[PDB]
Amino acid sequence: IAIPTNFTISVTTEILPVSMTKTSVDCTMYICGDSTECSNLLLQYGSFC
Amino acid sequence: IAIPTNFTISVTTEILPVSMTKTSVDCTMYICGDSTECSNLLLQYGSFCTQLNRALTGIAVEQDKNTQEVFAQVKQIYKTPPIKDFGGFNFSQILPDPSKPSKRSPIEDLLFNKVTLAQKFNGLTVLPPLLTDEMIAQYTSALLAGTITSGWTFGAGPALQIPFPMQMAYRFNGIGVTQNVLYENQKLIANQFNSAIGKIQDSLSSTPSALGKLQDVVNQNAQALNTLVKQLSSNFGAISSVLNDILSRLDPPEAEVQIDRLITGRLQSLQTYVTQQLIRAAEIRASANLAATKMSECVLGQSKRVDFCGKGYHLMSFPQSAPHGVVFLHVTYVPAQEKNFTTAPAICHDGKAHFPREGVFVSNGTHWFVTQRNFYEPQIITTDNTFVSGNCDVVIGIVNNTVYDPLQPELDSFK
Amino acid sequence: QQLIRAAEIRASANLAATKMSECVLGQSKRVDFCGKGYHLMSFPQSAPHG
Amino acid sequence: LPPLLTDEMIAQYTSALLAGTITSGWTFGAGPALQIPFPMQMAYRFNGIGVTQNVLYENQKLIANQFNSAIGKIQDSLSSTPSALGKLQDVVNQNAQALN
Amino acid sequence: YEPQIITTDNTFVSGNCDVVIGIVNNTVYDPLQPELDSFK
Amino acid sequence: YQDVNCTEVPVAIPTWRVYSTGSNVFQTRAGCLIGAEHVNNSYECDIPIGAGICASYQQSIIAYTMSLGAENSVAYSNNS
Ligand SMILES: *[C@@H]1O[C@H](CO)[C@@H](O[C@@H]2O[C@H](CO)[C@@H](O)[C@H](O)[C@H]2NC(C)=O)[C@H](O)[C@H]1NC(C)=O
Ligand SMILES: *[C@@H]1O[C@H](CO)[C@@H](O[C@@H]2O[C@H](CO)[C@@H](O)[C@H](O)[C@H]2NC(C)=O)[C@H](O)[C@H]1NC(C)=O
Ligand SMILES: *[C@@H]1O[C@H](CO)[C@@H](O[C@@H]2O[C@H](CO)[C@@H](O)[C@H](O)[C@H]2NC(C)=O)[C@H](O)[C@H]1NC(C)=O
Ligand SMILES: *[C@@H]1O[C@H](CO)[C@@H](O[C@@H]2O[C@H](CO)[C@@H](O)[C@H](O)[C@H]2NC(C)=O)[C@H](O)[C@H]1NC(C)=O
Ligand SMILES: *[C@@H]1O[C@H](CO)[C@@H](O[C@@H]2O[C@H](CO)[C@@H](O)[C@H](O)[C@H]2NC(C)=O)[C@H](O)[C@H]1NC(C)=O
Ligand SMILES: *[C@@H]1O[C@H](CO)[C@@H](O[C@@H]2O[C@H](CO)[C@@H](O)[C@H](O)[C@H]2NC(C)=O)[C@H](O)[C@H]1NC(C)=O
Ligand SMILES: *[C@@H]1O[C@H](CO)[C@@H](O)[C@H](O)[C@H]1NC(C)=O
Ligand SMILES: *[C@@H]1O[C@H](CO)[C@@H](O)[C@H](O)[C@H]1NC(C)=O
Ligand SMILES: *[C@@H]1O[C@H](CO)[C@@H](O)[C@H](O)[C@H]1NC(C)=O
Ligand SMILES: *[C@@H]1O[C@H](CO)[C@@H](O)[C@H](O)[C@H]1NC(C)=O
Ligand SMILES: *[C@@H]1O[C@H](CO)[C@@H](O)[C@H](O)[C@H]1NC(C)=O
Ligand SMILES: *[C@@H]1O[C@H](CO)[C@@H](O)[C@H](O)[C@H]1NC(C)=O
Repeated sequence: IAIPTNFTISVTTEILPVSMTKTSVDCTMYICGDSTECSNLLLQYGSFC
Repeated sequence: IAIPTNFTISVTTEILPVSMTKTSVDCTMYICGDSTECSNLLLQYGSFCTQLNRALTGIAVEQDKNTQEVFAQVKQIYKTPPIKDFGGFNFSQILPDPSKPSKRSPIEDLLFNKVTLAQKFNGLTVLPPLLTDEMIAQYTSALLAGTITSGWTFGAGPALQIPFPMQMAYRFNGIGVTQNVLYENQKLIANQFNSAIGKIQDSLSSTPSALGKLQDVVNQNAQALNTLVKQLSSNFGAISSVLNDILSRLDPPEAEVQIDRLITGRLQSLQTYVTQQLIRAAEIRASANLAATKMSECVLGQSKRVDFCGKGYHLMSFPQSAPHGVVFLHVTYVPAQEKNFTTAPAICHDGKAHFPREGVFVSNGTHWFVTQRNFYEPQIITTDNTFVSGNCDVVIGIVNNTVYDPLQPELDSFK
Repeated sequence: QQLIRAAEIRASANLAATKMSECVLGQSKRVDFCGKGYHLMSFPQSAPHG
Repeated sequence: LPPLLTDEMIAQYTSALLAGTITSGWTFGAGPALQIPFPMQMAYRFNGIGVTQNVLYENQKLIANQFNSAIGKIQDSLSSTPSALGKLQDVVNQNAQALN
Repeated sequence: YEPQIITTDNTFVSGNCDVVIGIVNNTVYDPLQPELDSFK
Repeated sequence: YQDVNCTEVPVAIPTWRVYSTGSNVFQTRAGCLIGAEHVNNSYECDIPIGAGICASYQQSIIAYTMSLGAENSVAYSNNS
């Protein structure tokens, strides 16, 4: 048999992400960007935005 | 140090969805709508249709496996005895009610009534679940009867019966509190247990948003189906959103372009819907796996993981069925009414140190006692509950005291 | 792509919460769950996004 | 969108958790927090892995010194090595690259 | 299942008899009485 | 046939005529099964159908209600 006669106390790090960065994008403004014709044309596509 | 002198039994509710609504979409009929020209044009695009159908079928199959893993975990089906003498405990709220339509317990009836819920469309369909509600209720009843009559023995091998107060004594001994604590306070424990279970029903009934989780799944699935249906009436850059007008008012040669635009739009919408369903199904599968783990680790045995089942020292648990999930009722042990004392790491008698086998050294000012670590119960220091190791120099907080030998009085009396 | 990444981050956050509750708030006997050896205790430290 | 919890409040949570675990042991996760001296908490924790209380009370100085030394080495280990906080920076880089 | 004769080393005393329900009577052997009697 | 109140299978549509309006019809929650004989017994679940019904091969093909497991009861007494 083997039996230890002495010990060592040790510490160890550990890293875990818990969160992302909140963000948002406006669909109509990104696609069209201040243009009434583009907005009217995109209105036909439905409700993707 | 501060040691509590009294406890409270509490019951906590936990809700976890375990299933979705199985569904399938007629891939060709939704896009085309019983038109030969549309089908001929769609034949060029390849095998997107079969891909979508296979993905939806794969999603729909997994729900049955989710339910099977969560609930079907007992080889046999157990039954409660006709006579109910559980040493003062009362299970009438969770056990099935005989004189009632179906076999749901009152809490299950409240849960089914609380949740608010479905139609026929053009190409959409809903497949019935493999397991009906009665079978799930039978599973829950079998689990409940097995855990009431046998304990945790029915999750390892053959079921072995045991009186309920003895099972509860075992479960206190499993958290470092001796048996006599329960055996000398059985009536109070029974009263607190009954009161907590009685209050659970009122807590569920009062707040209308108690569920809040099983309803969100239904709401978002219904929203997805409704927006998929509404996407059908869109120009998509074509002359009109109905195929009949394009076919009749216009000749084919410059009508294939309009048909192609409509096909592309509808195919894109269907693909997005399928992808969203896949992601949501993955999330629900993760939740169902967690629910199955909680079932197997808390209903079928006592758990030492902190805050895994309830807040406090876990005792046992009871499952309850829900329309698209399961409900747990974790029973926990929570101390109260604490008061402080003064301690010492060791006791120095006869020039040697002494340490407690199980417990701590305390004193109420003049006299030192050994007690437990979760219920203040003093005991006279003797050789039976202390062990000696080394001298008094090495230890820091030694104190000046004496330890009695029970053999000495008898030996002196009888030489 | 954002949806898939968010699902992964949620899984990581759930694991972090489990580690916090099981090791900061009490001793754990699961092998190699918290450190490499016979676990004693743990201390949490904050971070930008973790 | 700004986060709901500022970094100061997160630091306050971490400080509360740390103070609770140094002072009251694991009790503050079950019910009311209960006092206990720290060397006795470590005696409990050695007793919880199958080692009797003798080893700590007779080797208090050694364990305290090793604990302090390990905590001291942690700072150097995570500071000198640049590629330590990899996952967090990887997540930030992925998000920034996708947005770009 | 390995039965053993009830002695004073595998049992611990606590409280009085009447507080607990379900108690039954039996004897509990004492491992010191024989050798005590052997040295009158 | 899936989710059909099957009084109209021949209209809904060689050898298919054997499986269209056959001698065996059994209406279920998921539709109705043609070519299988209902059985009052209950066994384990082979090829599933829906609403707690599993078809199987005994010959012949039989449709029956699923059986969860063998009934059991433990003699519970307060001192046993
Ligand atoms: C157990 O290990 C520790 C260190 O890991 C030993 O402590 C060292 O002892 C030597 C000789 O006395 C000293 O020179 C060192 O400074 C000590 N180190 C520390 C950190 O205190 C200890 O002696 C070992 N135990 C036995 C019985 O050998
Ligand atoms: C521990 O708590 C229970 C209830 O939480 C106490 O029981 C009450 O005691 C008072 C005072 O004697 C009486 O009204 C009843 O016996 C109990 N009341 C209720 C509403 O249950 C108990 O006294 C506390 N202390 C001990 C040592 O058990
Ligand atoms: C500390 O506790 C001990 C025992 O719990 C107390 O000793 C007994 O105290 C009562 C009431 O004072 C006396 O009637 C008994 O005669 C005492 N026991 C003996 C063996 O004499 C002691 O009084 C407490 N000290 C305090 C509260 O200061
Ligand atoms: C607990 O703390 C107290 C003070 O906070 C310690 O009391 C001191 O003990 C040392 C022993 O060498 C004396 O020299 C000091 O004079 C004491 N201080 C006071 C204000 O009286 C006590 O020793 C500590 N207990 C342990 C076990 O270390
Ligand atoms: C506990 O009792 C011991 C034994 O009586 C005390 O030990 C004495 O300490 C004084 C202090 O100077 C010495 O002069 C004596 O010679 C010691 N006696 C023996 C027999 O060694 C001790 O001081 C007491 N208090 C503690 C250990 O805290
Ligand atoms: C449990 O045991 C005690 C003593 O062992 C029994 O006390 C007996 O009481 C009767 C009269 O009340 C005496 O005549 C006997 O000598 C006592 N001892 C014995 C051994 O019988 C007690 O009666 C027993 N409990 C019950 C319910 O009978
Ligand atoms: C359990 O509680 C119910 C609550 O109405 C009560 O009717 C029933 O009598 C109780 N059980 C016993 C054995 O008294
Ligand atoms: C308990 O704490 C109070 C203040 O928190 C203190 O006054 C009292 O002396 C303490 N009890 C003992 C026995 O030291
Ligand atoms: C067990 O039940 C029977 C009848 O209900 C009763 O006579 C007996 O006293 C009970 N046992 C105990 C230990 O109370
Ligand atoms: C199916 O038809 C039969 C008799 O025509 C009857 O059960 C009922 O009218 C129908 N069931 C439905 C539509 O669910
Ligand atoms: C048995 O089967 C027959 C024929 O399918 C059916 O009429 C009857 O209701 C079933 N049950 C009993 C109890 O006979
Ligand atoms: C023995 O136990 C069985 C169940 O395992 C029970 O049916 C029977 O009544 C018991 N008999 C006796 C004499 O205890």
